[PDB]
Amino acid sequence: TSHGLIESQLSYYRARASEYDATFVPYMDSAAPAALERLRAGNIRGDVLELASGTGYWTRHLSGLADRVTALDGSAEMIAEAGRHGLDNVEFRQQDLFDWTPDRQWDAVFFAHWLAHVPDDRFEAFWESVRSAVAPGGVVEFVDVTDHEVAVRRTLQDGRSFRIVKVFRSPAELTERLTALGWSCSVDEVHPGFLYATCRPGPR
Ligand SMILES: Nc1ncnc2c1ncn2[C@@H]1O[C@H](CSCC[C@H](N)C(=O)O)[C@@H](O)[C@H]1O
Repeated sequence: TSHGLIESQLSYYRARASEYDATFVPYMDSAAPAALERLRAGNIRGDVLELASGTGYWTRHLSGLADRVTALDGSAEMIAEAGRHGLDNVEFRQQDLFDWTPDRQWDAVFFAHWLAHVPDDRFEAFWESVRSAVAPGGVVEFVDVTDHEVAVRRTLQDGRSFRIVKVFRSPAELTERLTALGWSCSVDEVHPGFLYATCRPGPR
């Protein structure tokens, strides 16, 4: 995967930030209760890190569960949108997640719809950075879509064209891959098409 692809994908979300919620909210509505049940199940506690926080759809929920949230997104436009929620215990930071190495640790790491934007060749390095971010006894949870070209082309009507990574991975694929990377995982289809995963890092 090229930097061109990574930048294109990020640029798409920079362009979409102001209209993101109008699309995302009704998209997520049916699966939201099942996802929120797992989110509130007791692992999102203490100091929480969110990756690819977007408009703060999940950040709003994390803020209510955590003592403090650090929320990272590559788009300043997204961070600006996320500020609308007025969450007092959240620090937003602009960060390209493909350049990211943490300099502290958190009790829980959460991301929604992020992993499917991570191509196979960047998967291991991403999980190495996540591993470093997890405090002793910490946990990683995530939401994504299952599957039952690495990227899709999306062209806006003005002509802007983007490539966006779309690698939906099954519960079996995710469990197998994360096992291979030294994690223990439970990945469950909480609503048709939608997965919730809980992951614990092994000794290495
Ligand atoms: N290279 C990159 N580094 C950090 N964030 C990136 C990125 N490429 C895309 N993103 C962010 O990934 C998010 C994808 S959409 C998912 C947003 C949110 N988690 C939700 O579920 O609603 C966008 O907010 C986009 O800005």
